[PDB]
Amino acid sequence: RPNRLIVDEAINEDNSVVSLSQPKMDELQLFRGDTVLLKGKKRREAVCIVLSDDTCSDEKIRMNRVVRNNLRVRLGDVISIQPCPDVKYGKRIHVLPIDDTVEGITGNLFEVYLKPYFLEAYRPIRKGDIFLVRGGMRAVEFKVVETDPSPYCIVAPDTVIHCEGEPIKREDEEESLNEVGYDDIGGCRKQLAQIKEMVELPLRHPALFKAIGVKPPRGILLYGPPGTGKT
Amino acid sequence: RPNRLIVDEAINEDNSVVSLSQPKMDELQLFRGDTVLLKGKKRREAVCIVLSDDTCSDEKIRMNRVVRNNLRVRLGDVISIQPCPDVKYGKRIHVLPIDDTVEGITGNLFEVYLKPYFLEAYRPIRKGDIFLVRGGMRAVEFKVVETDPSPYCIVAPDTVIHCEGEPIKREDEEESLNEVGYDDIGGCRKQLAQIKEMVELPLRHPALFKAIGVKPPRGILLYGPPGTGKTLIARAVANETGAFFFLINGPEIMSKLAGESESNLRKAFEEAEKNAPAIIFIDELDAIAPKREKTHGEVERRIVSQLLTLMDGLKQRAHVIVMAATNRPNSIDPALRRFGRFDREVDIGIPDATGRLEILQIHTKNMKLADDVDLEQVANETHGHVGADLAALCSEAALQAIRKKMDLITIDAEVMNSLAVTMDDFRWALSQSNPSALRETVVEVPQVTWEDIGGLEDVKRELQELVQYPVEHPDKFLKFGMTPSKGVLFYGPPGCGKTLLAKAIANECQANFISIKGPELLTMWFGESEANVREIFDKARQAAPCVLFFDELDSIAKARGGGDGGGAADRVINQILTEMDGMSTKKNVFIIGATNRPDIIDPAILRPGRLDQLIYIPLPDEKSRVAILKANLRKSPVAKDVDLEFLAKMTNGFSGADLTEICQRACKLAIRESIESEIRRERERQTNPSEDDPVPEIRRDHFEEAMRFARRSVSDNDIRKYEMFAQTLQQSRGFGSFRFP
Repeated sequence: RPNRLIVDEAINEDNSVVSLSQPKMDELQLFRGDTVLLKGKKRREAVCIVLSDDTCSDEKIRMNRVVRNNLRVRLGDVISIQPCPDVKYGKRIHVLPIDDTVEGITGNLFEVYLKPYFLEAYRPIRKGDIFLVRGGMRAVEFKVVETDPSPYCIVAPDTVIHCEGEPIKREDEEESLNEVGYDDIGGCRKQLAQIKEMVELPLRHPALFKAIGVKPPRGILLYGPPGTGKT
Repeated sequence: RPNRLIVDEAINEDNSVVSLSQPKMDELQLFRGDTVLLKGKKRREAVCIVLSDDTCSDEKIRMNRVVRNNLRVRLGDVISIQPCPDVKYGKRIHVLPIDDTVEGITGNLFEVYLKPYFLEAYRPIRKGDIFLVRGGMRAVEFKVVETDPSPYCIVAPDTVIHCEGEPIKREDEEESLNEVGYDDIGGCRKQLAQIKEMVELPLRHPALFKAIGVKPPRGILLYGPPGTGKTLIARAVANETGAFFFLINGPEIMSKLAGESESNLRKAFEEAEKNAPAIIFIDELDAIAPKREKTHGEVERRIVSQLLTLMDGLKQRAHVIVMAATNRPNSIDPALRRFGRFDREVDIGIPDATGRLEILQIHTKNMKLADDVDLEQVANETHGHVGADLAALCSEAALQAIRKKMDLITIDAEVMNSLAVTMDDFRWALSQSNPSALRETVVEVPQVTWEDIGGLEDVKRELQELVQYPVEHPDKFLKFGMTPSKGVLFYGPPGCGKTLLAKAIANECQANFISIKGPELLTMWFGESEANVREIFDKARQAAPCVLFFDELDSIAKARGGGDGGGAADRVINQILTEMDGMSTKKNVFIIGATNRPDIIDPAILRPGRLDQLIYIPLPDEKSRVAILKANLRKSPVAKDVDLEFLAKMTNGFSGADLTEICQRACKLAIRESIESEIRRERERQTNPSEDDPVPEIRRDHFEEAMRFARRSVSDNDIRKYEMFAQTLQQSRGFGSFRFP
């Protein structure tokens, strides 16, 4: 099924843009825009803007950690990619910051964070999604609790944003974006790739490794001067 | 009784083939491929196919582990063999897999496992037989529930197999095929044979040993670098002899509280006593009983003393053999190497190319491999691998193949059987593999042969008389009053094949070859670690018959000035002399020294009882040069139009190193031309997107160009010096006119 694409790390840092390989969007009938509704592994649907890049493999879809989290998928998982041209310019979207990422923050969060975000770019939004905004040398994750053309919309320049205190407690299923990820690591791309090749198959497919008769790696020894982020 | 035959290890891995010796094959009118019935130890009959081989001994029958298991017999047991021409081509066969061998696999086993089996080959089948099928890199054993012409049947290609799933839980008295055996061990054929001859008789015939009353081997120390499967060797020996196997892990014992370690050791020895005959394997003995200086604590010394006490009390214990593993003999307390303790010693060491090939076959046995794979090449390239390194390499190749296959896809056995590892995967693993024994001393029979040098017939004769005759005809040396010469000294221009000659003589005698290069002697000299010389000889003695080669004995003399004002004596060469004097001629350890500066060699080494013979290895002659060129180009594709004889004739005065340089330069030119032409072709395709190898072989032009860089590293002055040395040695031989009256 062409709609099935394997998740992979993203190059572009936009938390609403997914990238595909050149022989794919045409095959899937998509363009540099063409908001697409990807399907998650927990009945989670995320609408994001499509893009392209040469380095991306034919069967790989590059997505950032935010989309991965709100889709409840991890690297190497397979997601359904299907065009979503039936997108409406929602007028009022009610969002809410998560309490865990706003402690000690005061001021108009919308102006501080949601204003530079959701502006100068027709970002797609899906109800119940979590989107991260980096500003003021902080990172705040906002949960979209309601959109007027439910469950998905596009934030137009005239679109209205709603929020009134009452920070929402993160649910158990959601994983904090501050949790470490491959995007939080730099300077060891080669070594990180080596470790990934070592451990992904044993960890991502434990039942296969138990049923199969190959020897998994047991002890990996990362060395180097302290402060290189081995932990 | 002719029917009685002694079970023996099999060379062909087929569950329905048993090999017989030619005389006994004809004695019992056993025809090739004829069905034969074997009677087990406990009324366990099995039908197999007779094969013929020369290596098989008359009174022994070569049989694999599957047949042995369904016969309930072990190596060295006696079974009755009878021809069974009265075979029936049974149609309906009911078989069922054992659960523990299919724990994880899914899909129709028959379509993926039993379909290749029983196909294109008539496999005799008997009810109750458990037979192993190796596929999908997972070996699965099936138990024959029943057959139509019970109990004996043949699975003809038109037969029918009925399977109802429901894997059978294995019952008692049936040892699992995954249990280690001699077929699961590779790279230690000599050491495994030594351990077998050590322990089989005490273990297989405990009463015959206690009643008879001789000293059994109570302590065996298998030392060698980690990863050589020493625990595997011990477990296989225990399983094949039927002896109870108790494993003591050094770290596990030392991980317990004080008192708990002593209790655990005592309980292990008591359990071994209870289940005698038994083997107690102490893995990582150095963990328990390191050198007395490395055991600071008092509890550690108490544990070592407790182990010594248990080893000494073994005498009261009956038919209990204790095996221990260590990296080196010096890693453990010397008190453990006394008599009544780990006095027997075996050196597993690094596997050789043949050993590495055996290991690769063992590990790549269930693996489905592509046709392009040649494990011989991998074994050749896997220098410095110990066997755990080879297992890791095979696993890495399998994992890379799994990645390359499943990237586009509780497992499909059909997929795994379809999955195949290619030489590309193995070469990638080789690149990504880090051998654990790269700097371990190499002790192996060299693959060099006299043809690689193809010259110096007199030198061949001298080397034969000095190495081959002592080991091949000890009776002749005893008959006359001659003691074999301890060693010889090669001297001559650099790169003239002294190492080649030493390796060739070692190969001819099938003796181990140890090379001690000049950098090693200089490392001992600079570090003042001349004591290591002992180890070297200890290695050679452990590998006798062995050729101990010192590539540059004059390296230290050169390092001090061809001088520094002192005498020719130095610490390292002094230790070499000391070890040579303390070398028993009964051991067939032959010392060969090589030098380009015979003048500066310490005279003490050129004495009777030492490297007394001096052999001049001159620059290769025309025939030797042709042989050297052929040997260098053996691995290279060379166009037939090149006349290596003409090249040898025109390259007079060249050392073997010079000819190797010419050949390598020709290969360089050929490779450069190949790469340039490939770049040209791909560029032409890019510009003209609208094939054959331009240079499949090294042509004449390549050699002609390489000869323009040809060098003569040995000047006529150096040849003059060496010839003057030889003439000085030969002119003193002025008593040839002597004749009796």
